[PDB]
Amino acid sequence: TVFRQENVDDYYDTGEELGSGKFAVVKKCREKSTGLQYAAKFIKKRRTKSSRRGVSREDIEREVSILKEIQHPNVITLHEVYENKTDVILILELVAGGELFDFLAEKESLTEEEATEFLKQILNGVYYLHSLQIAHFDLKPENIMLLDRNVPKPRIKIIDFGLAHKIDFGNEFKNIFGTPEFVAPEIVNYEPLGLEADMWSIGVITYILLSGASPFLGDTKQETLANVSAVNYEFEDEYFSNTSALAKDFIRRLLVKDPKKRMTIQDSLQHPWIKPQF
Repeated sequence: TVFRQENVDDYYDTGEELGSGKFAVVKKCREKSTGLQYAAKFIKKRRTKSSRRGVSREDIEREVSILKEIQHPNVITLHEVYENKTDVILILELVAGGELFDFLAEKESLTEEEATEFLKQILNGVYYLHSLQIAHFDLKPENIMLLDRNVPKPRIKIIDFGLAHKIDFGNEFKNIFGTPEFVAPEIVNYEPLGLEADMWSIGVITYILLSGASPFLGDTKQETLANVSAVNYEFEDEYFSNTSALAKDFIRRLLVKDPKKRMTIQDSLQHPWIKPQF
């Protein structure tokens, strides 16, 4: 698929830097014709077929097609796509309240109500994605953004579809590996992956929301991954003593090694706590 090859600077003005990783940088921007503001994600292209630097065209096209399919209040919205020799530039919905990661760092520990208020929005967004057989594969606090961080109950959107895949055969067996603290045992063990991997990541995020602590984190990436594969976590009394037993039940049913026995997204919405790298 070919994207718009006009110079993005003829149509947008860029400003503050919003985010960035290994091969992408995100800048706030404003569309000249409308005055509307967006987030421009500049993704570095591969320079040669066999290179390891940059993102492959196949990977870029897959993220773009996924983004084009989705429209839901709890997921980011793609506006348009440009490209040049060096980058593909995705013009995305601007989510200006920052990462849930930074919100959690800056603020005092969360109440169980504040935690579920964020969690319910994540579950609604993942329910939408899983309904379309889209596995995100990289759910974590850095990939959840707030619309406005100063309201008591901030609204959120899931972002960064760079590892997302359509799962039309129940599972995918590709080069797919996210951030060690959040990946499921099947990712760690290089086994076929499905929607279940997202549900594990949800359990990890829930544990962090309630406690401020990461359940599998070790002193090195290998220790984290070893802990994930062995399901080596526990609910520390110091962190969980006033957390309800039903909250712990929820996490327990997600942090399950066998993907077949793990709660699905529909199970998670019916659960009594909720129901109304080298």
